[PDB]
Amino acid sequence: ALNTLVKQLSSNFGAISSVLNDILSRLDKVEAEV
Amino acid sequence: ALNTLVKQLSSNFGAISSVLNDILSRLDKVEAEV
Amino acid sequence: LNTLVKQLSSNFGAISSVLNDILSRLDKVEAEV
Repeated sequence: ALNTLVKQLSSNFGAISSVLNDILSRLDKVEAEV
Repeated sequence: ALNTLVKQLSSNFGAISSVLNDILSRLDKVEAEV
Repeated sequence: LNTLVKQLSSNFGAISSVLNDILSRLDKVEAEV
């Protein structure tokens, strides 16, 4: 159903944001060490 | 309605592509320094 | 909503693939600094 899809999408995008933020923070730290 | 959802999704996916591209670009550069 | 769901599945699969490649590459650089 539509409402279920929308909830799934919010969870997916939330997880993607989390993973991207972790990557960005780690990449910042590596860049600072070169 | 559906049109609103599709526009929101399109915007979300565009932002994710932009961020991924920036990360890939930055990773390429760091890999060259280590 | 079959068409949209199929498109979304494809997009999310591609994102997971790209994220995995990034995480692998990031792990290696962290080990090399």
